[PDB]
Amino acid sequence: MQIFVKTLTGKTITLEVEPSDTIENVKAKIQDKEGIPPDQQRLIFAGKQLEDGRTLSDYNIQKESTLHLVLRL
Amino acid sequence: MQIFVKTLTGKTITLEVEPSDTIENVKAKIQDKEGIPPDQQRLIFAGKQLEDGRTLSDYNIQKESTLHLVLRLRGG
Amino acid sequence: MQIFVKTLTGKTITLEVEPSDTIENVKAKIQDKEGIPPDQQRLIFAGKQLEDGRTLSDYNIQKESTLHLVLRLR
Amino acid sequence: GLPRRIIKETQRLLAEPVPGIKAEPDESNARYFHVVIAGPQDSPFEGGTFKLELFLPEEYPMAAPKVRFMTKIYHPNVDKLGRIKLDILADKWSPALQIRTVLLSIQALLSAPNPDDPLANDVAEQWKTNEAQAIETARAWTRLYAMNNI
Amino acid sequence: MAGLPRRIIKETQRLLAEPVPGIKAEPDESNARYFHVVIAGPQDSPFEGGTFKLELFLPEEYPMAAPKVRFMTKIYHPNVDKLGRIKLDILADKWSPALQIRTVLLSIQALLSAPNPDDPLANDVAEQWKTNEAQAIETARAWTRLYAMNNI
Amino acid sequence: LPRRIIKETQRLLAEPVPGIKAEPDESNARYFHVVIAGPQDSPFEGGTFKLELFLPEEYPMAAPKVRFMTKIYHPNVDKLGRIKLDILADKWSPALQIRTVLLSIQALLSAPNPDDPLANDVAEQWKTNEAQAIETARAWTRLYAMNNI
Amino acid sequence: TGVKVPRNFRLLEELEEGQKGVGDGTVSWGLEDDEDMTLTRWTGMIIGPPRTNYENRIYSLKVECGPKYPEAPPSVRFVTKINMNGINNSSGMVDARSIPVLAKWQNSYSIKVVLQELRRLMMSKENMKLPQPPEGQTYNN
Amino acid sequence: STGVKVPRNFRLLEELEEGQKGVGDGTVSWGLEDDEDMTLTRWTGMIIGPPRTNYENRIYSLKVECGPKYPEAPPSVRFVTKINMNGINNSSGMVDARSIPVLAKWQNSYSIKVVLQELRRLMMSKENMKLPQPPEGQTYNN
Amino acid sequence: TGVKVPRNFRLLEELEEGQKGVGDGTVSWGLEDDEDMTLTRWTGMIIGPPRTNYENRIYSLKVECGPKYPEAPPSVRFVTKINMNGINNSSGMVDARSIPVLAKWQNSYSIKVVLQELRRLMMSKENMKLPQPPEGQTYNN
Repeated sequence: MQIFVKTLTGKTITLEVEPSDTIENVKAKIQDKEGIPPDQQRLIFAGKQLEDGRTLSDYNIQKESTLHLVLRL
Repeated sequence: MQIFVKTLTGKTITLEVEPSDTIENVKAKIQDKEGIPPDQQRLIFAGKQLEDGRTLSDYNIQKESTLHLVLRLRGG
Repeated sequence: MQIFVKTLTGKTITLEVEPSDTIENVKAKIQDKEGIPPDQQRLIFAGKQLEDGRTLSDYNIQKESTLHLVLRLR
Repeated sequence: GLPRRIIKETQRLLAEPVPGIKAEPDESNARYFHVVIAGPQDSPFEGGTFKLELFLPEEYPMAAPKVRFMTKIYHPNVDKLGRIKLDILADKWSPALQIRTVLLSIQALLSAPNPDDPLANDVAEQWKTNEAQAIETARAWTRLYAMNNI
Repeated sequence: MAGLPRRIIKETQRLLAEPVPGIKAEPDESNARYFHVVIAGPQDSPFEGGTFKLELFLPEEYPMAAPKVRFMTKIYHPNVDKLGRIKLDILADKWSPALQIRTVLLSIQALLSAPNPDDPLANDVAEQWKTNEAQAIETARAWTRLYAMNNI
Repeated sequence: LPRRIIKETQRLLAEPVPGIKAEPDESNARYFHVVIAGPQDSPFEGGTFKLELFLPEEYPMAAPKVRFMTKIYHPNVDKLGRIKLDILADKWSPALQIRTVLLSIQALLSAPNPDDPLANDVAEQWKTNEAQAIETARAWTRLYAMNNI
Repeated sequence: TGVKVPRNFRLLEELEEGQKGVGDGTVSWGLEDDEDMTLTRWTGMIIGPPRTNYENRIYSLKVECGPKYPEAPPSVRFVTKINMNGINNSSGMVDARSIPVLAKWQNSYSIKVVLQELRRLMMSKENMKLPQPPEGQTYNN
Repeated sequence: STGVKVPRNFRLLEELEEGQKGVGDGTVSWGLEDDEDMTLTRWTGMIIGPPRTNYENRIYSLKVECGPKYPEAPPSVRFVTKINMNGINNSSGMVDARSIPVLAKWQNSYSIKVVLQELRRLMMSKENMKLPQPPEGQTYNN
Repeated sequence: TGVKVPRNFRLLEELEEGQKGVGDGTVSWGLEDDEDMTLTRWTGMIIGPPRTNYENRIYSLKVECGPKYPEAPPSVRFVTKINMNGINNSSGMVDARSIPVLAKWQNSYSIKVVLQELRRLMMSKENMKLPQPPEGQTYNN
């Protein structure tokens, strides 16, 4: 399955994921594509901030959904 | 025979030539000694501008005469 | 026997000498320890300027006395 | 009064300017033109804007126009004082030639330098000896004097 | 009578009437003991082409005391320091009243032609005169061109 | 004038921080002139650095704003003297006081760390060739951080 | 009635606000030197107002903020030549009396409002119909 | 005329050589600013506060300027570290020559040593000894 | 009636004739920098006229041609010392009013004629028999 996360600069990046994957995994999976270390990333979806420990299925993130990436200053 | 051409500077160059030689030949042979490009040269002698196709004997240029060399005023 | 050489810079150097030794010899031995060429050295002892030709015993310079070293500027 | 050739050439040069070249009369001398030439692309002078002066002498068009750079430039045909070595500005001038064609010839000279005739001998020899270092030196000079001087 | 000691008058007169070749020197109109001196860099020296300003003052005890001389043109030389002071034997302990101003000037001019780094003034300049003499002479030529071009 | 600002200013004057000078402006009590001596065993040793400190109107809810006025070679100070340190930004807490801000800037001078870079240009060289960075900082110290008075 | 913000921190506010272009775009301002810790020399620019002789002529200016900024007004000077009441034509310096925001300076003001005031006075009717020099001319010095 | 005059530069090198070699108490001290400036115009001076005063044991730094007419004309003097004193301007630090006797009545026998010693003697004046002195470590601008 | 030659082209004419020894040889002139595209700072030289106290003394001068040259006159300054009416004796600068070609400047004039009239003024009876300083003396600045 593929999902998209948009940073607030205005870019969209596409990742192939599995619902099994944890959010720490997708953060590493963003880092591999954009070089942004996972410690500076914050992922938000459907009015909720995602925790590193839980999974995509925990938040009910289904096929080609879109999350938003806020960068920590 | 040897003849010389005096430039507008006041320098004199002497080259051994023969009546056989064309004025194109005299231009190329002054270039051979002082490097002035042949197309930038104009030769004048006895009230006449010499053309490249003819020879010294046509212009009745005999032993140790002096031609005058006018350079086209190329700024630099 | 040992003698001392005191410069006006404020340092004292000790030389082991013999009474047989000439002042020329003492100058060379301070040069070996302080690098000062003997022609720039002038040695003074008991109100007298020591000359190169004489010996320590000529000047009655005995054990652990002190000479004074003045450096010539030129 | 001014020659009708100078007026019609000035008018045709302002209504239809040469691409990459600005040229305009001085408001106090109509024979005096302020010129700006953009560094041609794919040449060490790209990015730079080069100031030039042009004056139409009293005998124009029988005499060639007088042109010189005012921006310092590294080029085999421009010397320390901005003078230009170009055949049409000297012995190979013809009265049928126009100002716009002189400007075009200077613009082309900027992209096609030729050290066969050296007005600035040191720059021409550097160009023939080590063209790579000559081109990068000219690029450096472009960045020095032809930028931030507009 | 005579304004000041007559030796000063006669030496001033002989220095103006018969000057030393390569050295210009003349009194100040407001101090007769004060002389403005110009020394041309001798040929066969790194200072050739340069003109060097110097000051000379005749102290109150002259000729029993030595004249005071100093450079005012900056110069690269083992016997001249940052402020133009000159280390010269005859200007110090080796002065004798029989010496004359002309010969002091001549010895300074000669000092310009034969620098010798045994004297320890301007220690860095002397030890680089011993270190890379070629670079020392090219430095002295550079300094000659820097400070002595437009001085007079 | 807030009752905290008077009591903090007085204790900064009664017990100054070793190696740091700080005093209010006689025309602005929220405005302080600061001098920080270069810490020992560091590339800035020997230097004395001027800083400005301002306590904004919402202090202590807003952080004090401080900046260098002596130009300094350091990964956390930019060309114009602005300082990058969390305690002056997102990790400011109203329980913090001026004394600890000044102490933290002094500590930053001895432990420069370029992983979070303000002026990334000096910081990436502090990573690439730290030795030449340290001696460049020493040169800048001798240039701008001496001859101060 | 509240307290004042010191000069340098106010100038750093104005510097950061000059770089993130919020607002009209008719005015723009920034540091001249970019590394000048004094924060004294600023460059300003005004775009000519429509419906004027100034229209779409871009003017660049030099603004100097003194030791008493923003309690005292800054000196402003045109570098692109211009004919304007209050604007000297030999220097380009601005007559403070000619500008209300400079004749009646208040520390609530910024460099943005000074430039926006100059553009509004370019839309003033004693200036909009003045004869202007040819574009590209500037005083020297 | 009653004596010989020493021209400027030789006198200034005289004063420099004695400024570096332990002259007198040490309550005053002077030297060149540039140390390589052949003009010999710009000097640095320093005064130790006199006993029994509000200036006491405060080190004051000054800038003394010897012009082309030294020592026939008096030198310019300026405090750089702040001080409260009659004759010393409080925004600049410049010294009023008229307020200082050795500058108001200048004589070519005087030196910068004597000017500094006069400022220190004037710190013991009873109009000056009990002024309020600014906090130590403060300095004027420039 | 005539056409005006702009500054730089006229100065390049004057530069070329200064290097090709046209005329007397009593005067000579050239660029100071040789690479100064401004063409502003010139060096001039006058040989003392015979029958004067100036005779066979080489004088060097500094001539500066301003932005309005040759419609405005050039500034002239002696660097080698000289006693002459119009020449200040502490500085060496020339008083324009005392010299006709500078007091009545005309755009047909050049720096060559400025030097030639200064040499003509050395043979004037108010200047020719003045006391001159020793050869080799010069002002500073």
